[PDB]
Amino acid sequence: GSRFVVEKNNLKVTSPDSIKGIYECAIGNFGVGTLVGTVVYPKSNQKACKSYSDFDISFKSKPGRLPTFVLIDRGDCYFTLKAWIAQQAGAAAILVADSKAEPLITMDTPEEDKSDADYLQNITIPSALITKTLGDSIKSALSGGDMVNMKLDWTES
Amino acid sequence: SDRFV
Repeated sequence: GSRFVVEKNNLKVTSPDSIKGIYECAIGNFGVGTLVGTVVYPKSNQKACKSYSDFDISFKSKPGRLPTFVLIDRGDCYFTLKAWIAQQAGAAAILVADSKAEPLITMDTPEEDKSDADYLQNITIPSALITKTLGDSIKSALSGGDMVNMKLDWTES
Repeated sequence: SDRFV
């Protein structure tokens, strides 16, 4: 089922030491250099299917701090909507953790209704799908108080 | 392996 036909990229977790290393990810087929950021998992709206502004949540990093990569759960809405919504909230990149343990998948763009078509052309933030294992590892680091920093490389596209 | 959701 061409289940290993994904365009994979590498990312690097640079901290904490417990989970530091190189991990495979799959860049979204939408949007699109190296970018270092720090990962945040929101306490609400964790699938990024509704506007973060309804929650008064912003991921805009303060001057002098690292850009925010928002960790989002797969499910309930299109991947492209998750990226758009994370982008509207000021995130510098989105990491979508797969909801099941499986080979990486490619986030594809849907065919939308006429009234919901124009946002597809306006997605700019880097978007990557990561495994449930890595998502779970990052969430565990964050819940214990660690800073999770990450370098994204999309030169491989 | 392409998925919309």
